[PDB]
Amino acid sequence: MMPTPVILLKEGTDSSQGIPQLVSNISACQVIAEAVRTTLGPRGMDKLIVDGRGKATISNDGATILKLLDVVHPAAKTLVDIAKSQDAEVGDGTTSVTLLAAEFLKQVKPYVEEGLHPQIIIRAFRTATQLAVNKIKEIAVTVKKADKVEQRKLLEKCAMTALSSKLISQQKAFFAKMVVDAVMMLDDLLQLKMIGIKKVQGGALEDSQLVAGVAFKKTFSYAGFEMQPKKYHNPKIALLNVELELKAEKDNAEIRVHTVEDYQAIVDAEWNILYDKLEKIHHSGAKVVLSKLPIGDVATQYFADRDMFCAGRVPEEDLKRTMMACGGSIQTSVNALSADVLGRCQVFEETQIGGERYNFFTGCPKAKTCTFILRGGAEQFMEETERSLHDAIMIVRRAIKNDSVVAGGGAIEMELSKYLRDYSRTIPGKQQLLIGAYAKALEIIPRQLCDNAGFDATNILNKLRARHAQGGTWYGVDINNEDIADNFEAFVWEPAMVRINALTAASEAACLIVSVDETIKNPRSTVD
Amino acid sequence: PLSVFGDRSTGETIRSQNVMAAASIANIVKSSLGPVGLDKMLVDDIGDVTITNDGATILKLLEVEHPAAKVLCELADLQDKEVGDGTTSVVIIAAELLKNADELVKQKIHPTSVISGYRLACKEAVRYINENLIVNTDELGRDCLINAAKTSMSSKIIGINGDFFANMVVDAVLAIKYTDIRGQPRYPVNSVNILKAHGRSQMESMLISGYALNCVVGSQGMPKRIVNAKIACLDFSLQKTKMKLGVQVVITDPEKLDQIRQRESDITKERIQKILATGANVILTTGGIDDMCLKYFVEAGAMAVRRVLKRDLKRIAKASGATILSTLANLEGEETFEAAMLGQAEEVVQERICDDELILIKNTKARTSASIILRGANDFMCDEMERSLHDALCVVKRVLESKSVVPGGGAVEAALSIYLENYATSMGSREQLAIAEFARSLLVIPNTLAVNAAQDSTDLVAKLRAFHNEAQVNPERKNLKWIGLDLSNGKPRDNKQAGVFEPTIVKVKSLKFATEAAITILRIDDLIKLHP
Amino acid sequence: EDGIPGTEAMNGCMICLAAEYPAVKFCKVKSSVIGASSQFTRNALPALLIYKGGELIGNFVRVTDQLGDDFFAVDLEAFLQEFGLLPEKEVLVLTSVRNSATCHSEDSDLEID
Amino acid sequence: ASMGTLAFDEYGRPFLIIKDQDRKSRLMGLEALKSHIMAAKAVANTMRTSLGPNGLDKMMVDKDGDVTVTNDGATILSMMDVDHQIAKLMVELSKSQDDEIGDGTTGVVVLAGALLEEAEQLLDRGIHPIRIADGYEQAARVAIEHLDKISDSVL
Amino acid sequence: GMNKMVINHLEKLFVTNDAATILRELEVQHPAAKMIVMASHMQEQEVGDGTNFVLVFAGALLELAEELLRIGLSVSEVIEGYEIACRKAHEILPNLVC
Amino acid sequence: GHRPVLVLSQNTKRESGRKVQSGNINAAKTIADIIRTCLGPKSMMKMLLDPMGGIVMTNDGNAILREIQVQHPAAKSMIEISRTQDEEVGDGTTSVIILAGEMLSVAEHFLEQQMHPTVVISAYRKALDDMISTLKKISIPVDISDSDMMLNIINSSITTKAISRWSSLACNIALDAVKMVQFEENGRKEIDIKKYARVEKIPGGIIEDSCVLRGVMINKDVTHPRMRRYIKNPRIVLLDSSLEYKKGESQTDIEITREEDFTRILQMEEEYIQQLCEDIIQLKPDVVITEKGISDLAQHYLMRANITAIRRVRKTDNNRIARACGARIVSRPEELREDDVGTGAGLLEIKKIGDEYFTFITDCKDPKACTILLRGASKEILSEVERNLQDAMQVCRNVLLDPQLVPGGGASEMAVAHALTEKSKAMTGVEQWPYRAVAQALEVIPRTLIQNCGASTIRLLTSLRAKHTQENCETWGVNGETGTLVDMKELGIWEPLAVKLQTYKTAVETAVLLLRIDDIVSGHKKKG
Ligand SMILES: Nc1ncnc2c1ncn2[C@@H]1O[C@H](COP(=O)(O)OP(=O)(O)O)[C@@H](O)[C@H]1O
Ligand SMILES: Nc1ncnc2c1ncn2[C@@H]1O[C@H](COP(=O)(O)OP(=O)(O)O)[C@@H](O)[C@H]1O
Ligand SMILES: Nc1ncnc2c1ncn2[C@@H]1O[C@H](COP(=O)(O)OP(=O)(O)O)[C@@H](O)[C@H]1O
Ligand SMILES: [Mg+2]
Ligand SMILES: [Mg+2]
Ligand SMILES: [Mg+2]
Ligand SMILES: [Mg+2]
Ligand SMILES: [Mg+2]
Repeated sequence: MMPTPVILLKEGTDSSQGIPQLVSNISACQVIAEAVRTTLGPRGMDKLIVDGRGKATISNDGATILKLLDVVHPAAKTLVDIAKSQDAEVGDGTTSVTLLAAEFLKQVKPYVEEGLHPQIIIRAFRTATQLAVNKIKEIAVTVKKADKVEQRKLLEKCAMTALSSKLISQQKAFFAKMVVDAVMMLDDLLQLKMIGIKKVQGGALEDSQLVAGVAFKKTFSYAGFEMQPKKYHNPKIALLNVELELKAEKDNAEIRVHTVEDYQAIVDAEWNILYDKLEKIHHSGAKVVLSKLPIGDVATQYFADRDMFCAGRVPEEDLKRTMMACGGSIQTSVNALSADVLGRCQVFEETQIGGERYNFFTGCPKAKTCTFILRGGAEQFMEETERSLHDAIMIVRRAIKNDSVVAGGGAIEMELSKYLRDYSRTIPGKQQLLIGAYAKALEIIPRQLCDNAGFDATNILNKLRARHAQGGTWYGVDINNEDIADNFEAFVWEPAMVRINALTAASEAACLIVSVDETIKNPRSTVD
Repeated sequence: PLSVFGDRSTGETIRSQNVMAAASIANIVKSSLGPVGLDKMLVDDIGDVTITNDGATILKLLEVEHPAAKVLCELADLQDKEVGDGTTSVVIIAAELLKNADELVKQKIHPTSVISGYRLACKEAVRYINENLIVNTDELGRDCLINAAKTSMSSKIIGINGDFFANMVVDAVLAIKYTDIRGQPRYPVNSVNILKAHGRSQMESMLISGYALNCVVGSQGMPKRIVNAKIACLDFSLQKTKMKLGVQVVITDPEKLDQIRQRESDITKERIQKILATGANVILTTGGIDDMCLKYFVEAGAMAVRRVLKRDLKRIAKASGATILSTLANLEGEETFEAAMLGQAEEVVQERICDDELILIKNTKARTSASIILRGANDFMCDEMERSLHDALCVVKRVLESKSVVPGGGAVEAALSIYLENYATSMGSREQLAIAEFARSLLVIPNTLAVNAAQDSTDLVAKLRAFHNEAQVNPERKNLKWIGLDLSNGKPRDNKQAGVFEPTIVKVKSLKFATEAAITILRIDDLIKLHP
Repeated sequence: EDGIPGTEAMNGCMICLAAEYPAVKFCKVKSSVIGASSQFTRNALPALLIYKGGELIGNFVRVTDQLGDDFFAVDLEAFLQEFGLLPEKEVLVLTSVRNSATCHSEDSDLEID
Repeated sequence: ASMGTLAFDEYGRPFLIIKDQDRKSRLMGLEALKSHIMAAKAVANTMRTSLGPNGLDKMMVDKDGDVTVTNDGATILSMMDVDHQIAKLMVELSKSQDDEIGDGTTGVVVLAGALLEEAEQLLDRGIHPIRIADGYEQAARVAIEHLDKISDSVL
Repeated sequence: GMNKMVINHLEKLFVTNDAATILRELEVQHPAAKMIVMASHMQEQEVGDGTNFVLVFAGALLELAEELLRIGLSVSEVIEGYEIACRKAHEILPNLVC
Repeated sequence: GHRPVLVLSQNTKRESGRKVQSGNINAAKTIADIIRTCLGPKSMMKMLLDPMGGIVMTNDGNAILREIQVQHPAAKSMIEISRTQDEEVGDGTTSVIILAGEMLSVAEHFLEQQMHPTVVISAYRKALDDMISTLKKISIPVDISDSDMMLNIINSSITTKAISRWSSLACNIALDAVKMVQFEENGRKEIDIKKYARVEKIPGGIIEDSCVLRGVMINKDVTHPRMRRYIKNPRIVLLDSSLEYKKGESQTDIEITREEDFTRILQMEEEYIQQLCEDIIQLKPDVVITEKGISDLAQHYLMRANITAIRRVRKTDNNRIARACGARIVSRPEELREDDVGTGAGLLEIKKIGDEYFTFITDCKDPKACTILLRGASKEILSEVERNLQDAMQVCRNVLLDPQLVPGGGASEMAVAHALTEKSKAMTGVEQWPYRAVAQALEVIPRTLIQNCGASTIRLLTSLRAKHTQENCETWGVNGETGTLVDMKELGIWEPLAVKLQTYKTAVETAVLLLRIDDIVSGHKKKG
């Protein structure tokens, strides 16, 4: 290197190129995978990460852990990106994607060190990924019966499998039944915002309930609210977006009078406007009034005098869920409060839930929405419960789209590894080594399951390989018995799209990491 | 809870840290392996420049902090001390062994099983090398030594001039041959004095049929050339006599002072007179000579050299048949010098070498000696020449002492990999994996050789492995054990016919040392770093 | 420190002395690096500090007062000699060929027997 | 056993993965679980003196110097200025017990500390913490059923 | 060709093998290299492809111009020869259409 | 404090790859470009400012390069090459640097492609052997007994230096000095310009008064004014031992008890001095020269015999006087012999030059040492004149030892380049390209001569190449003063074969040495 009086790039520009930089990239990906390695399987663990402000997040979800890490390595960020992509598209398997991508890179690292051209590795990865995806689609088990009982069993089994790695795994059957019940009530779009999730401190996990309707927390009641009845046996619900209180008619409105009679008339006119709105609401027959806008004390006392329930400043999502549960319409004007725009529910009640009051709308027969009320001992407990339930809900939605399943516990990946090895045995030999490395890297998940569970991974992997070679597609890892078993008959079921997307994303990330030969870092600007 | 003033790393963290340190040390020198390797140029903090290809020199000059890296550096130094060649190969092999062993350990394979498998693999590799891959040099003649020197000097600054330097090295080694007790010939290398002087090209380096002294005559009045030299070697200074600490001169009668002062130099005058009267022409001493004694030698017409190095004086005395004298005292209590203490040489000349002069003692009798004067473009190139020349001398000495050689170019590594991969299936269940990993790690040498030449390492190593597998399986294809790598053309080649040889001791010692270092590093699973 | 008169003359003198006295370990360091007091930097900056065995044997400060600004290597050599701190000059070969060997083991030609 | 990992690459090039990775600590494996058990045990042993009719009070001072003398476990844990995350978990456990029931906010912390203390010696014998949690859940189910069995109804 | 991870001054990561994008994200400071980057960006704007061709051709032309200057030619002669050869190339190119 | 885990030291810097090779090659090119313009009869001088305050005004390559401090180790290697060339043959210092730079440039051309450096090195070594063969083929012999041809050779050596204006005087001085310092003893011939043939520069006077003395001149004066300052045919005695009473080696304390012992001791000191002086006088000399002090009493006793004494003479000066006047230095005066007396010096005279006394012994018959008395404008002018005279004497010694002669003015470069180009046509390998490139790299010398002369480089070089393609044009070069082609057997510019051989060998081996490096490690402690 020479000083070069006038330099090409500005000072501080760091450049790394060649084999060493790609080996460094592979090592960084290995570090990122190790950061979430232990959180896989029914014997997985949780990680606690404290941010700068001091708040801690406790999670078993791989995507959450990777997001919470402030990863700045350009090559290591690809694993976080593919974890986010897997979470977005599928919702489950965010640890397997990172493990598989890092294992691919680790397996091809020795060939990188010896000078193999990266294009050959990328082509081999693409070929192996295409073959594996086709094999998954071919061998995935589906039932062409459309039986309600069988579909319910399949959804429940998939939900339990998705849930049997979290802190709520002890109540996995109960929570899976709740999740399948909740998802099956969504109509056709399976919108996540139609499944409310409320976390209330206190109570056991088994105390959590699914409301066949809508439930939301009390919203800053005014004076005279306690004088209102708190239970109705067939209420008509007025869903409104209206501010019911005395206020200026308009922000730019100005009143000019030159007579005390006109002054009194104006005051009485304001009162009459408010009372006309209240009377229009009351005459509609509704007994419960909900508003997206504040409801004043005057309106609250007016409704109390009429034995009616009022609740202002209700969040918009809660109003939408109430509309979907009851069957009304959110009205910005009370001038036409016909029976078609009033919601109906069998029972409305305000009850106590762990030092917090909640409004309950139950008995809805045509409801297209739900509301989980999660109980726990701490904020992070309920947050992780919500994350696990979200994973289960996404899995159940995907299975609703298509009921194609493959046995879990590494059985599908052992079958894929055997198939890929058999294919690689019949090709020239430059691609054979790389496809064999791909097949070997496919064995990371069962090995990681055995390592997390505390077994001897080598013997279990040998038994699995021998079983798959001699026949038997769905033999995986039996965690409880420290052995191998037919995971399809053990109901360790996963949607095929989970593994398909996992393989696709891991292969794409590995190819992108391999394809890079030079990293250039410009000096930071505005460090402040 | 421990309350220890220091840092503690345990388990996978420290294992990966040790493997990273060893791999970094290996990767430092991996670019300097094989005939297509290239030298490195190191700069000190004071601006001193060293250009070298030797692994031991690089690892010694480097300042290293990690204990495992220090272990690897000391391994390179030990390999240099006990063999003299294969310093880069042993480090690379040890690091690869450690990396593969750690990869096995990460798979819940116990480190003790890996160590046992490594020991078994090393023992079987040594046995297989000794029983199948060795070539006796008796049927090869002098050409075997030339080929070994050529192979050693490849990748060095003197590689292209190997046709000349190999002959020089072989002649120098053969000139110092002697047989000790039990009738076993011995080749005391490091008895060949190597002088470095910038100037003319490499091809004009001289091999002296005698000894070369980095010294000049004491006085300009002495002759610079003596034909029939009678060398007298002394281990004492020739200066004005001074009494010891326990002796004091006290004068009471003034008339004695002049006699005292006269005798004070007459003693040395008489000693020099005896030494010259025995007939000596050349006088070499480890001590100093002052002006008066220099003038005595000048008047005598004799050559006198002062401050001669002790090792140089011993070599000259034994080559010429002289005896080192630390005093002119006999068993009769007198002061005598005998002609039987004089060495002889056919000529002693002070010749000029690039605006500087050195003394050549040509054709010493009763013993043949050898010295080499290396000519180069500058000091750094001469230093690299000296290092490469020492490597070649050590290789030739090993070949001559133990008359077995092995093919080079990675043939031994490929054969061992195939054989150990076959053999692992007959031992244990997890030491099987350890032996397989040992065999796989042995392939790092041909892989690095091929990589350094920008050749297709994968395809060449696959072809080499196929050739050696055919040699081991087929019974009449035993001639394929010599198939190595031809880095010039990037093709497999019968290295035994091509003349690419190595001493068996290099491979055996490298394997043993690398295995021991890998076992030592693998033995660690916890590090406590006490705060200073 | 940079810019103060007498520093470059001292550097030249040290270069010459190191040429003539290989044993001595002439070195220089900025006052900022050693963290000297601002008063010392402003008033007593050009100073020659002599050490021997970890203890001070030379305490020369403001050497320009007794050396000037045009002092040569001869002036510094004499000035150090007259306090008897500079080791005595040893005659040595100006330049020659190099050997670079130091004993070791088995470095012994031996008579055949 | 902290600071995470540091290798700086096997080629000498910089190796930076996580922002401010040299200023971030990390505990892993059984050591982190031991530290958590130690912190929870300390909190539980502090609280266990305020149990029963003969239990004693804690005099608590906030950052403004105001003095609160109380026996309520939830109040003590809420006003206690902790930094350890497991201590915050115990505080939240007391708060949740106070929210759901309103009494017994001290028994929950002592019980959790005792459970973790037993889990420590269970872990020392080589049992997966998930197995310990599963056994604890099974025993909790048994105890809850027994409590239902031995209960009495009041008017 | 191989992709390059380029992080600009705003910590934004670019993974691409497009020459124009790489030059845009790089903070080139030398005025002559800035001029060559301007030529590459102009080629990108006019056609949409061939930026790497522009860059490598300009580099080769300038290297050989340095060689010609070293062997004894003047700047004017080199420029005139380059212009003549460019006109010859633009004349030849229509005949190369397949 | 904070402890970062490291393998190597913090201050250890490592770089490798194409960057290292390019940096080395550009460093060598920059070193060559520094002194590119100091070659040829029309070279321009440079002012070098010493770190010690001195000024060096020279166009010699070695001085310019040694006065420059550099950080890049390749530049240090190039400077070491310059010093080696200066020490070996004493000429061609500027040419070797330019040749090495050009060879490294043409090597970089190949290293930019996918050619390994070892192939380039092997081609370079083959080319070097062929250059040596061609140079030995095209050389011509010289008659050392012909004084005119030797003077012409020295002139062509010094036509490129500032002393070329006084060409005849400088050539005669150099030839006479080299001839008379030439010695033969014990069958071993020697020249030894370094020890004898001392150059003494006395600023002032005119340079036309500079001459080589038939003897030795020293800057000394008689020890006492009564000494004779002009002796016709002196007999000179040289000593090292002091002529004064000195302490013995052993501790020799006296113990005086009688009264007269003190005066007796002083009297015996005087008597010892008198005895030494009488021993000196017994040989009947005229001049006594001592490397050490002479006592005042010794001066008196020497005066009683009318003997001039000079003391405190340097050892080298005393050896030079011994060689000039044919004396032998004697340590103990009592061991003086007749053959140790220096007879042969035909005049000794102490004369005053400026404000200083100088001792002249300048009429010796057959002296083997000489003093070259240089008088000139100032100190720097005389230093440059001394450097030029050193170059001339080195060239004269090279011709005397090796009577081979080679055409100059770039003719030899073109002849060797053409021969190598013709030879390369019958190899048909991959090494032919580097072979031809390094063959044509020799043309940088005629090109540099043309550039310095100010002529057209391209046209003249093309014409010279075309001429050298003919059948007998090996002696056709360029006139460095007129910028025209000319036959060197007519111009008369010839150089020793030893200088050319050393230049080519050193340049090729410098290129080979710098082509073997791809990794640089710096900053580590010396560790010793
Ligand atoms: N009951 C079970 N037995 C064996 N393996 C299981 C079981 N339940 C889940 N697994 C396996 O655990 C792996 C990881 O699942 P999990 O940790 O829930 O989500 P993620 O895939 O995001 O890590 C899956 O590949 C699945 O095959
Ligand atoms: N002419 C050659 N052809 C092929 N291979 C060679 C040749 N010479 C040496 N080798 C191989 O190159 C390898 C590296 O040798 P080198 O690194 O120079 O020695 P060291 O390991 O002592 O530094 C040796 O194992 C040898 O087998
Ligand atoms: N009158 C001349 N005409 C042409 N070339 C000349 C003449 N005199 C000398 N030269 C050339 O100049 C070169 C000497 O240049 P010089 O300054 O001495 O450089 P260096 O010190 O490296 O020899 C020689 O190679 C010679 O061929
Ligand atoms: Mg999951
Ligand atoms: Mg070697
Ligand atoms: Mg209580
Ligand atoms: Mg394009
Ligand atoms: Mg010259």
